[PDB]
Amino acid sequence: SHSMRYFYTAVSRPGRGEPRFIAVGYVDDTQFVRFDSDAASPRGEPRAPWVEQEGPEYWDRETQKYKRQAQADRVSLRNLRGYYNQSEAGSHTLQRMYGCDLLLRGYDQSAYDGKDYIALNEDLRSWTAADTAAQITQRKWEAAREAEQWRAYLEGTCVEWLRRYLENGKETLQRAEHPKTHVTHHPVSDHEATLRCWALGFYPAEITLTWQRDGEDQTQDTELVETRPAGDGTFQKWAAVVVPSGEEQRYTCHVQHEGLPEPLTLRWEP
Amino acid sequence: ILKEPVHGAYY
Amino acid sequence: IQRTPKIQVYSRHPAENGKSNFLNCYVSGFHPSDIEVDLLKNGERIEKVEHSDLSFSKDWSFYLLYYTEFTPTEKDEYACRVNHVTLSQPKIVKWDRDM
Repeated sequence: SHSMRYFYTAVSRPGRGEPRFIAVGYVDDTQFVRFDSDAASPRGEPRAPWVEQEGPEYWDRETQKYKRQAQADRVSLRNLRGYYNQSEAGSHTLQRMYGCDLLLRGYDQSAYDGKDYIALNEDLRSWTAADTAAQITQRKWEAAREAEQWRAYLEGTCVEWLRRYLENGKETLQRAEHPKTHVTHHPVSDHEATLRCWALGFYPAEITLTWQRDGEDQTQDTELVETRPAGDGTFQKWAAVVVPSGEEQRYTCHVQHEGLPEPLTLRWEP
Repeated sequence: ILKEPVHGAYY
Repeated sequence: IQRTPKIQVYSRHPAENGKSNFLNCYVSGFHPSDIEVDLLKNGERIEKVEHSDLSFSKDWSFYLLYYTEFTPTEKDEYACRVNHVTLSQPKIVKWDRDM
């Protein structure tokens, strides 16, 4: 129902310098921080107004942790190249996602070259290694008793600061923006026509758009584009079906969203 | 805030 | 794993001819993260284009939003040009008012 999530991406660059490390932090679907090792003077930078008042000590401390994490991912990428016996000529990607839900559940999982590598179990006391290489990482983290640090961060630090962030940005983070919706109509032939159901300017991003014909789902016939950012912190989505011209009214668009007290039902309105 | 990078916690 | 990018070109607000808006090109679902994205006006690269910070989805595939301020007209054509290791040549997706 409320979550703080961090995303790491470390990409090795053979002969084009040291690896690039990019980190972003979100509360729900609102980014509040970024770090890019390729920036001039890399440092933690606010991306939401409700962290701009945290003070220089907060931000210098965040920046220092980002730089250390960048350094560590350089060693980890080379370590991973060793595990898989990979050439130094190719680029490789180390991804990490961790965070906490409201305290409902914490998580911390990693990926190497787009595939699951290692993940902290839901009990926050052990890991699931995806292959024999990740078992090396698993054995390392067990010897360093790393599960308790993550359990300490997720059950304490993560929720404490998530609650603080939600309070500072109460006016934007805790009010859903309902989708502004309408149905458009585009003839395809003299016998068919596309009905597109729009949902615009909504927050958070989670939404469900379904077309029904005589009240039954058209999931097999519906074109559903991915939910996309508007650029202003709100999101957009649409769903479309091609209908026999003259029976448009048999089709209903149903949108579910947090910002709506009840699911909406729309038809095309000539 | 960021999880503290602890020493030796490389992959 | 190599995932080819999905591309959506659209405006922040409904396109009103002669009124300022934002031209968006959302690339998502791709891997690895290296990607080149350009916004085109009448086939020509627009110079002042910003983009979001690199992030990824639950399946680990990346997404980026490239955007610039623009004032649409009835004659001007816009598009988004994307190159990726999964593409042999850059892919150009033209902007559509109704998508």
